[PDB]
Amino acid sequence: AGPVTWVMMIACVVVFIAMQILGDQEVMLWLAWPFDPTLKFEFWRYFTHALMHFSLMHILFNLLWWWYLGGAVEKRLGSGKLIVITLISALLSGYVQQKFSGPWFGGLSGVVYALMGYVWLRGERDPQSGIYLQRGLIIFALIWIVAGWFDLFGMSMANGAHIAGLAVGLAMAFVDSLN
Amino acid sequence: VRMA
Repeated sequence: AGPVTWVMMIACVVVFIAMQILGDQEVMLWLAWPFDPTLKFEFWRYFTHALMHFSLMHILFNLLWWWYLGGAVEKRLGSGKLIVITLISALLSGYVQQKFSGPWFGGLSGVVYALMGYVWLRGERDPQSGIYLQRGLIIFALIWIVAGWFDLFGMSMANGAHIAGLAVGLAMAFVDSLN
Repeated sequence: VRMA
């Protein structure tokens, strides 16, 4: 697994530890989407919400997916593409999330949804570029999407972040296939 | 908090 895939896992872990030690609210205060006008110039916050997980299922599921899909993208398409997929989804999912619901949310799953939509749609519309979501895994992705939508998980779900994330990934596979 |  490439460096981008790896450092993102590291960072999510460091952040998760920090959340267990200092508490969730303490870490949110530093990392959440700006929740006050004074924080508007704190540029990291438009991204760092992606780094926070609020339970062991949260971090574990998001990182397993990240590891696989993220790692696919990085090896077949390169580190640069994964960085750009990540920044775009993170920023866009974050924006839609806070519009609907407020600045209080976190998780790498806006981004994981981007990677699902991206890998699949690009494997459908662009097979030779080496990227596909195997039939079988598409089903488990599809169920993942569904669980989110219908609030199965037992978690409170960042609704905006999840769709925005998926759209972004589809939009990007679209744009990328047509070449 | 909303998860994601």
